[PDB]
Amino acid sequence: SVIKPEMKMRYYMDGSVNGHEFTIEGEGTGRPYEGHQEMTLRVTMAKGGPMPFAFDLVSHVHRPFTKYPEEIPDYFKQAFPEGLSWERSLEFEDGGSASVSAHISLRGNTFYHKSKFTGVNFPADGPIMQNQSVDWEPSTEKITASDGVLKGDVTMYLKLEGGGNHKCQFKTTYKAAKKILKMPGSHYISHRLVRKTEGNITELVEDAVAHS
Repeated sequence: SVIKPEMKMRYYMDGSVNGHEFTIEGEGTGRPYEGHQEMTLRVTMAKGGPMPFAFDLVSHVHRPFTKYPEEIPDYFKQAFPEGLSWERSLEFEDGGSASVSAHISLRGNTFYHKSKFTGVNFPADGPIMQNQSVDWEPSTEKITASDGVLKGDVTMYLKLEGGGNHKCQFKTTYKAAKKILKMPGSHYISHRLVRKTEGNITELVEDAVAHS
């Protein structure tokens, strides 16, 4: 098996939100069978200076890192060595929205994760553009299968500075590069994604566990 108990990650993203272009590059380490990742990510604005949005907007942008019980087929680890891609729509409760897609490849014990992100129609005084969210709440995503691909649906909430919630619906399609021999049936993935940010540098930790 090509998925080892310790693995490494390299990340690159081309993105833009409300017209502001940026890149993100970073790296981490993780334990795929424990469903744990931790990484450091660095944002660079094309015009320079501090990023003019909350990092939660892109933090959710690596399913091999999910603890799967033996009794649920693990599509994401089965997708390797050949590769795994995914696509996601975000719809925020204030009319902001975004589309992102990523391709994940593997060389040696290192995953290379390459993404393109476009975010539009965020209110200038809303919590994403004003950097007022601080994390996502933990969530449970429902995973369903059809025709060799998976779909995930999860109602997410930003935690706001000083206490509110702000809703975002995620709809994701997950696509193995090569046809998967053992497809799972419908199930859930429990996530806890937590960030600690200093300006344009963010440390992120995710813990994810599948269950039926």
